[PDB]
Amino acid sequence: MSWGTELWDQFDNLEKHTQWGIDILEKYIKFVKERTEIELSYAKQLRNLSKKYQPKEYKYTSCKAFISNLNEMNDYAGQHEVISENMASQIIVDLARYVQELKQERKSNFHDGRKAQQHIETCWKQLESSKRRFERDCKEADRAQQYFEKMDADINVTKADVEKARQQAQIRHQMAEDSKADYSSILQKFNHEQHEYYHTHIPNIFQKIQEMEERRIVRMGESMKTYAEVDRQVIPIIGKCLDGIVKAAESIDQKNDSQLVIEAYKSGFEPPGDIEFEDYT
Amino acid sequence: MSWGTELWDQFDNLEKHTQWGIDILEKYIKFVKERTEIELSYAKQLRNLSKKYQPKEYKYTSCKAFISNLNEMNDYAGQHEVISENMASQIIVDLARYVQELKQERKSNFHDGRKAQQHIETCWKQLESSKRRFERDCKEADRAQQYFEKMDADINVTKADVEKARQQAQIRHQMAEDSKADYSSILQKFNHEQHEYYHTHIPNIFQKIQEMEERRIVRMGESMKTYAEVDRQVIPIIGKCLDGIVKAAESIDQKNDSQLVIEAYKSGFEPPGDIEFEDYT
Repeated sequence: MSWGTELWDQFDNLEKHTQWGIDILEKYIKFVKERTEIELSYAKQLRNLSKKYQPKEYKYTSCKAFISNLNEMNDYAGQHEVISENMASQIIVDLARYVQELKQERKSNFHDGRKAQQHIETCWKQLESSKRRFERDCKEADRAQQYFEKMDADINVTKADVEKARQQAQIRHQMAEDSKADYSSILQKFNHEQHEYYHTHIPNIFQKIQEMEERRIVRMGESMKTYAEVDRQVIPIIGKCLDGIVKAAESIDQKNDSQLVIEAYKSGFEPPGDIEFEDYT
Repeated sequence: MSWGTELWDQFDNLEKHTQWGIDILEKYIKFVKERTEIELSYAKQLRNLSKKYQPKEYKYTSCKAFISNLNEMNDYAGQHEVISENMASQIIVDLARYVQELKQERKSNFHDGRKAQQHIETCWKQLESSKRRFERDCKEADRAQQYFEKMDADINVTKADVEKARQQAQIRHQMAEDSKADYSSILQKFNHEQHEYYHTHIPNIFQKIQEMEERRIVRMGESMKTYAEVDRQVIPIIGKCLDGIVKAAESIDQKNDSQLVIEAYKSGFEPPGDIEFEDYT
């Protein structure tokens, strides 16, 4: 089972199918394109968020933990964004490049197809024209023969008149014969050229088209798996961010914070004791 | 080291510090609030993307894999969104609720503080007024005494005049004595009330404030770790989505796809053979 054999007469449909093929890959490329844009956007948003709440006090573990949340988020955003501007974006580039050569490769392959038809159709025109010639030359010969037969049967015509008629019949006859050989020769060429068409040129060309399409299919799949491996790299960095966060929260210390508050305001003064009795007597 | 002892005279600063405390928690709540909004947004975007490229042909593995990419993305988006509208959103609710009681608990605790000062300051006014009385009554007695001493030394004054002066001196004297006892009694109450203030009321109240603040600190931390555990749940679902995708890509089959194309267009027709020779002779 090959398109060059089983689909020998499916030029127009294969042309349509292959275009369709390019269309969905084109559409697939848009999909990942928009997805990447959404990720890049998401990242800018997290980064901007972390900046928005950063300080425009710091001694307290409560705040330090907050600054770590922010910093950790900032790094995650940046880490995430880098993966997108570098790897995600590269896959798209290669895919766009690929689609460009596919289109050419496609235009090319069908051209060879279009050309091999143009050629075979030209040998036919030749063969048809050669056959019409043989045809008419034969109608000419038959006609001339009948005339001679007529003259030859006519008792009231001369041998001179008969002769001219015999000469005319035989010349027409020879021409028919020359025309038969030309047609016979051309029918032979056509039959060879036709066989070459169906059992060589169409097969060769349609196989290139088939191989072409199967690669197109495989490429799309490979790009899908590749892109997923890229997407699968956020897990290691997401994990790292969240771990960083947990640790920040776990370093909070309400007790030391209260100790800082004492060192921040302790005045060194002692509460007043009992008041003295002033005896004015 | 306790604020009720080391910071006995740090009312205004503790009031400021504790407000600050509520302010950063308020700010922390906004942070997670905005973050959640960004996640919910991200999810809607992925979901909308998957819908945008879904079919408005299906037999080919190339397309099936595409539909799986889309479906897998749709599910991830939904799975992700649910975690956000349910868990992420709940943490915020509890935190908002918490901040509301904190504010009350704070207003309350300082009221007890404000009230214990108002009271001690009232016992002082009393003690001061009682002391001024004793003071003036003594200036009265001294004055009366001197007059009597004068009269008593005056050779040209009568015993009647002297007597009235002795009576006046002794009555003033007794009053001074009554005033001394009232002042003495009140100075005692004040000294007790004052001691109660510095070594009971301020301590009790400031400890509640301290305990209050340390809980505020711990709560913020717990909410941070909790929120991270929620964020850490995307990894299991991200992993599942990407795995689903990889499998889709791996199920592509360019060979069967070419077989389908043959079953789609095979016409059952066979290429033409050699053309017959038409001998018109």
